[PDB]
Amino acid sequence: SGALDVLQMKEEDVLKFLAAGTHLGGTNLDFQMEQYIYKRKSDGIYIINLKRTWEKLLLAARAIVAIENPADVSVISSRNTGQRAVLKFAAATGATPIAGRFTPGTFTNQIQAAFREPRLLVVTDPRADHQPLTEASYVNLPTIALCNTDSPLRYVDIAIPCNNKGAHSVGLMWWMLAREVLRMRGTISREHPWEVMPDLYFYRDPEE
Amino acid sequence: VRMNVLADALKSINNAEKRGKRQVLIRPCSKVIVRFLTVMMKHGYIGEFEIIDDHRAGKIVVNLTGRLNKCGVISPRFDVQLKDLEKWQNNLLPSRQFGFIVLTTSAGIMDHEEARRKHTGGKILGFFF
Amino acid sequence: TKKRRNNGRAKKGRGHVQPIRCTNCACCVPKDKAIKKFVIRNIVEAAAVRDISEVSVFDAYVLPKLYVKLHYCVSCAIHSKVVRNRSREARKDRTPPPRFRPAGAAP
Amino acid sequence: MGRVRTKTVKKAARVIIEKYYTRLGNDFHTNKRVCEEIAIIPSKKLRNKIAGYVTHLMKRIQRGPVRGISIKLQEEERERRDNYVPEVSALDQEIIEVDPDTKEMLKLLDFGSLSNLQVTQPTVGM
Amino acid sequence: MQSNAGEFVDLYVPRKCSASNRIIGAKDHASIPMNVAEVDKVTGRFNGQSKTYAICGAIRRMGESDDSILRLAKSHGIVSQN
Amino acid sequence: MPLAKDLLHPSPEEEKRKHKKKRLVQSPNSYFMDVKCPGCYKITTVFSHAQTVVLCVGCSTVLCQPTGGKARLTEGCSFRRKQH
RNA sequence: CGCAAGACGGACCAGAGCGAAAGCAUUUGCCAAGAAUGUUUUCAUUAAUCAAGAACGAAAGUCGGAGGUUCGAAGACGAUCAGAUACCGUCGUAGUUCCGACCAUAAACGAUGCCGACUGGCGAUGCGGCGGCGUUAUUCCCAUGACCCGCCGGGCAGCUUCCGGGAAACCAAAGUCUUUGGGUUCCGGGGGGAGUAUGGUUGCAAAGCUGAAACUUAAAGGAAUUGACGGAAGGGCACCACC
Repeated sequence: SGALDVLQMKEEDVLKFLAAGTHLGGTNLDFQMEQYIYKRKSDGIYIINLKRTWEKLLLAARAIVAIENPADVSVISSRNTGQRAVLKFAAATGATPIAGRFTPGTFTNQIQAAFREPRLLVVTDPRADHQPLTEASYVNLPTIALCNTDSPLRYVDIAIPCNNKGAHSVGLMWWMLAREVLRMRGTISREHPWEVMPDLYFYRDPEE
Repeated sequence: VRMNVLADALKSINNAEKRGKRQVLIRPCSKVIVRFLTVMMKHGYIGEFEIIDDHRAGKIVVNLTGRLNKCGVISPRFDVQLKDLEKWQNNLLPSRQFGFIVLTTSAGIMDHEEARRKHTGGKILGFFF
Repeated sequence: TKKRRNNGRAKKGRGHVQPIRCTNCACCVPKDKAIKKFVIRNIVEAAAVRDISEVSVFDAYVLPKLYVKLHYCVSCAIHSKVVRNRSREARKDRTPPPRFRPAGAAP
Repeated sequence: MGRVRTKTVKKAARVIIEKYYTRLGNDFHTNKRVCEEIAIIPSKKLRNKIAGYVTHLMKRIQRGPVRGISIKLQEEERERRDNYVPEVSALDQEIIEVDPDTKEMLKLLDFGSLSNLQVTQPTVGM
Repeated sequence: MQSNAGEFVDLYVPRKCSASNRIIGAKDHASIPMNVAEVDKVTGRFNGQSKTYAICGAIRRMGESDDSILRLAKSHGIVSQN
Repeated sequence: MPLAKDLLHPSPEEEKRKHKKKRLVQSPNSYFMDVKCPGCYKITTVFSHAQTVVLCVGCSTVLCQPTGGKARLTEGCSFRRKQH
């Protein structure tokens, strides 16, 4: 609980999550992530704590509200699985974007044409998106992040444990964030469900 | 092997605080370690500590805040003559104003301020600030 | 200034090992140091087997190999490009590689 | 080869195409006239060399989007294409097949669900 | 930083980490805090009214800022059974 | 080591994984048992790791042989721990 | 094809083992010995590190035998070169090998004293113990056994890391050093003269240990950076290069 009730778990969600196979977690734990871990499945794989994955995601959402100018929260992904994902998040919430080749000197370096002064970064893979995570730590900007069980914890305050091996796990978690932030300081009202199908987040890809 | 036990406890602490740690387990403890941990405590440089009783020599858990830049030990335990205390605090304290030299005198393990007030002296244990 | 943390080639836990003799200079180098390359090849070779298969009796048969484990001292293995100076960075890679397994249609 | 277009040329081609796509064409002869209208180019040989490379581009663009060029019309086309979604693919068909433990994942998650068991064998590293 | 007559001198009093109680000093721009929204209870309705934490360059470079937030957020809510 | 443990109350599971000498306050990781062999009805107490042959009260029997560690109890035998 | 002699233990063989270090790979037996582990065994401070003293100590050399297969410090030869006493070929020496004595030195390098604590991630591997309603191998079930996975010690190491160190190269120790203080031992104070003179000592000898000065001289030296340049490696480009 906390903030007081409704805000707790909802089977409906624990259903979307298990469905999207988030909790599945990496075989290599990593030490700073040990808390997330619920249990280790036989035949090596770890079960993330969805309850924990849930609450942190809400904690993330709340930090995204409280930024006044929504545009200046930067959602970021160079990973494909998270590219339409972040583009969607930016469409709904204010949130400006940074997909693909991050481009170095974007936070440091006025002169540049992708120069951004976010007040909050949200990253999807701390290993793939290491540049943005490093640049951010050159200029006092907080970081939400996509972390599987074995992701870099350096310079990331707030993790939301995922699966990020991929599928819809990256889709759902960006979805749920936007869903959550629109609820808070937004205007969804009635932490009731979605007119938006979560598939709308989710990776595209190729063609024959 | 071991010559002193204090020096280990103090170092262990210093590395805890340097890491960003908020607790430590020192081993093995002694009356002198307690007394020193205690002088530190009175002054704020650590939180509360706890002597756990293995059937051996003891183990202490210190909960530390982060007001501690450094707690050192002086070896050997040189004799000090009331106007060598003035010389010591200057050698090893940040400003005249604060930080303590803690020594052992006939009338107790004490910080040098308490020493000056009692008007006794002795052999130097260590310090902090 | 020390170049390879491994010094020569891997010892660490010894101080001694018997030396081998280079298969070229007939030099002398500790066995821990020394480039070693296995060498397995058919008795016959490329072109031969066809006359070797036709001229033989036996219904197939099916070719022996000569096996020889070579040793070179540093200067020979360099000289003959068994191994080649690698940049201050590339030297650190123990690994091994190429892209197909050159066995007939390679270089 | 011996004729490798230089940046001053190649740039102008990217340039015009970005602000000129629906105006420009397939054919050298006409863009060349167009470069007179839409740009101020100092020598005739340059303007020709420009018209020519930008046409080589238009010929290519009109056969597949080209690595660094964007025009309003191409954006609209990608936009429409980037809608697709069927009967939909998961289903997944009656009943999820689980690997169990993933069965024990739901079982100890307070969650009903469809079912199936086939999850056994270890399990080598490398 | 009092002076003679209880006056407050030098020029500023720095903020202190939310995890280590250690001065953020002053040019270490590899450090930042994190304003969490208060909620008008019940739920949603971001209402101000920040609940805020500041984390030091050190903790963050050591691959904490996150957890520290959680000890911070739960201990003072929200966040429970973390 | 992320600036998070309660050195004073550590978990029983990760206390139980640690070396006998590394335990918060030390303690052993060895135990005693009562052992059966139907023919007799009385029961010999035995130490988990043992070095000595241990023989039963009367019958020249066996009752484990020693090893690097825990004594290997012998075939058809039974054993309750066990106390405090 | 057989046999003799003397030599040596290939492939298997590793950033793998053991040993204080020097060093140590055939089988098998005997002889004592050494670490790790396990251990609710035993003692109650037994202990850390060390002038003096002492054990061991690759190679060559030296003393006397055995022995000399192999190869070969010297020599004599054939070539090469302007010169070649060399490299290169050949003949071939003491010697290599072994036994009993000497000798006490090797970039005897991890060029890194030894002992204790503390500070950081991951996966290997030798080894011990521990745990699994995991695999495979069997009999009627086994006791087996080898593995997979995890845990814990203590090995040699590796890998990645703005903790921190350092002049850097680098370094999880070379960290915890101006915020300079855990124990102890040793050596150095610009470079040459010099490991030289001289006395002592040890040595059969060859030599070893201890070890100056006069005089000489303003850099000796380290590390990184960059060119230039190479009979170093991949590179190219041109009939001022070849084809």
